Amino acid sequence: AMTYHLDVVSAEQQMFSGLVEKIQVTGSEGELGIYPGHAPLLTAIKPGMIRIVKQHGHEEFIYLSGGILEVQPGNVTVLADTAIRGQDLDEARAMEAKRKAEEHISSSHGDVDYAQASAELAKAIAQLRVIELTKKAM
Repeated sequence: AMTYHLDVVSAEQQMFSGLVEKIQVTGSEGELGIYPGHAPLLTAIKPGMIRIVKQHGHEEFIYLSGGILEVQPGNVTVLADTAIRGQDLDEARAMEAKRKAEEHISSSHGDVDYAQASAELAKAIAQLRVIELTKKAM
Protein backbone atom coordinates (compact mmCIF):
# COMPACT_ATOMS: atom_id res chain seq x y z
CA ALA A 1 0.00 0.00 0.00
CA MET A 2 1.36 3.47 -0.83
CA THR A 3 -1.66 5.81 -0.88
CA TYR A 4 -4.20 7.34 1.52
CA HIS A 5 -6.89 10.04 1.63
CA LEU A 6 -5.68 13.49 2.71
CA ASP A 7 -7.77 16.64 3.32
CA VAL A 8 -6.02 20.01 3.80
CA VAL A 9 -8.20 23.14 4.05
CA SER A 10 -8.31 26.55 5.78
CA ALA A 11 -11.86 27.47 6.86
CA GLU A 12 -14.22 27.11 3.87
CA GLN A 13 -11.44 25.97 1.50
CA GLN A 14 -10.75 22.93 -0.71
CA MET A 15 -7.04 22.66 -1.59
CA PHE A 16 -6.45 18.88 -1.54
CA SER A 17 -9.06 16.26 -0.60
CA GLY A 18 -9.05 12.72 -2.04
CA LEU A 19 -6.63 9.85 -2.70
CA VAL A 20 -2.99 10.88 -2.21
CA GLU A 21 0.27 8.92 -2.37
CA LYS A 22 2.16 11.58 -0.38
CA ILE A 23 2.26 15.37 0.10
CA GLN A 24 5.32 17.45 1.06
CA VAL A 25 6.02 20.15 3.65
CA THR A 26 8.94 22.60 3.35
CA GLY A 27 9.31 24.92 6.36
CA SER A 28 12.23 26.18 8.48
CA GLU A 29 11.68 23.25 10.87
CA GLY A 30 10.27 20.19 9.06
CA GLU A 31 10.79 18.54 5.65
CA LEU A 32 8.28 15.66 5.40
CA GLY A 33 4.84 15.56 3.80
CA ILE A 34 2.40 12.73 4.55
CA TYR A 35 2.05 9.06 3.67
CA PRO A 36 -0.05 5.99 4.51
CA GLY A 37 1.49 5.36 7.95
CA HIS A 38 2.70 8.73 9.31
CA ALA A 39 1.74 7.66 12.85
CA PRO A 40 -1.20 9.25 14.69
CA LEU A 41 0.18 12.80 15.05
CA LEU A 42 -1.76 16.06 15.48
CA THR A 43 0.50 19.12 15.86
CA ALA A 44 1.30 21.97 13.43
CA ILE A 45 2.52 21.67 9.82
CA LYS A 46 4.80 24.74 9.96
CA PRO A 47 4.72 27.43 7.26
CA GLY A 48 6.50 27.23 3.88
CA MET A 49 5.46 25.58 0.58
CA ILE A 50 4.03 22.10 -0.02
CA ARG A 51 4.27 19.46 -2.78
CA ILE A 52 2.13 16.34 -3.34
CA VAL A 53 1.49 13.35 -5.62
CA LYS A 54 -2.09 12.09 -6.03
CA GLN A 55 -2.60 8.31 -6.24
CA HIS A 56 -4.11 8.58 -9.75
CA GLY A 57 -2.93 12.17 -10.34
CA HIS A 58 0.49 13.57 -11.31
CA GLU A 59 1.55 16.04 -8.58
CA GLU A 60 0.57 19.48 -7.23
CA PHE A 61 2.11 21.91 -4.72
CA ILE A 62 0.11 24.18 -2.37
CA TYR A 63 1.39 26.61 0.29
CA LEU A 64 0.50 27.43 3.92
CA SER A 65 1.93 29.28 6.94
CA GLY A 66 0.45 28.30 10.33
CA GLY A 67 -2.15 25.63 11.17
CA ILE A 68 -2.67 22.37 13.10
CA LEU A 69 -3.14 18.82 11.78
CA GLU A 70 -4.86 15.50 12.59
CA VAL A 71 -4.21 12.17 10.85
CA GLN A 72 -6.65 9.24 10.94
CA PRO A 73 -6.42 5.53 10.12
CA GLY A 74 -6.65 5.67 6.30
CA ASN A 75 -6.84 9.43 5.67
CA VAL A 76 -5.21 12.53 7.21
CA THR A 77 -6.75 16.00 7.57
CA VAL A 78 -5.53 19.40 8.82
CA LEU A 79 -6.87 22.97 9.12
CA ALA A 80 -5.17 26.36 8.68
CA ASP A 81 -5.98 30.08 8.36
CA THR A 82 -4.16 31.17 5.19
CA ALA A 83 -3.85 28.55 2.42
CA ILE A 84 -2.55 29.82 -0.94
CA ARG A 85 -1.62 27.53 -3.85
CA GLY A 86 0.92 28.03 -6.68
CA GLN A 87 -1.12 30.69 -8.51
CA ASP A 88 -2.88 33.27 -6.29
CA LEU A 89 -4.10 35.01 -9.47
CA ASP A 90 -1.34 37.66 -9.48
CA GLU A 91 2.17 36.21 -9.92
CA ALA A 92 4.86 38.85 -10.58
CA ARG A 93 3.03 41.35 -8.35
CA ALA A 94 4.03 39.22 -5.34
CA MET A 95 7.75 39.58 -6.11
CA GLU A 96 7.48 43.27 -5.19
CA ALA A 97 6.35 42.18 -1.70
CA LYS A 98 9.79 40.84 -0.76
CA ARG A 99 11.05 44.32 -1.72
CA LYS A 100 8.50 46.35 0.28
CA ALA A 101 9.18 44.04 3.24
CA GLU A 102 12.85 45.08 3.31
CA GLU A 103 12.09 48.65 4.45
CA HIS A 104 10.72 46.87 7.54
CA ILE A 105 13.75 44.60 8.05
CA SER A 106 15.99 47.68 7.65
CA SER A 107 14.21 49.80 10.29
CA SER A 108 15.25 49.19 13.91
CA HIS A 109 12.73 49.90 16.70
CA GLY A 110 13.55 47.36 19.44
CA ASP A 111 15.16 43.95 20.03
CA VAL A 112 12.21 42.07 18.48
CA ASP A 113 10.94 44.87 16.21
CA TYR A 114 11.92 44.10 12.59
CA ALA A 115 13.60 41.03 14.11
CA GLN A 116 10.15 39.45 14.50
CA ALA A 117 9.31 40.52 10.93
CA SER A 118 12.10 38.28 9.58
CA ALA A 119 9.81 35.28 10.18
CA GLU A 120 7.02 36.87 8.10
CA LEU A 121 9.48 37.57 5.27
CA ALA A 122 11.11 34.17 4.61
CA LYS A 123 7.63 32.62 4.96
CA ALA A 124 6.07 35.02 2.43
CA ILE A 125 8.54 34.14 -0.35
CA ALA A 126 7.62 30.47 0.23
CA GLN A 127 4.59 30.90 -2.06
CA LEU A 128 6.78 32.63 -4.68
CA ARG A 129 8.83 29.45 -5.23
CA VAL A 130 5.84 27.20 -6.01
CA ILE A 131 4.22 29.91 -8.17
CA GLU A 132 7.46 30.53 -10.11
CA LEU A 133 7.53 26.89 -11.29
CA THR A 134 3.96 27.16 -12.65
CA LYS A 135 5.22 29.11 -15.68
CA LYS A 136 5.85 25.85 -17.57
CA ALA A 137 2.35 24.60 -16.64
CA MET A 138 0.53 26.21 -19.59
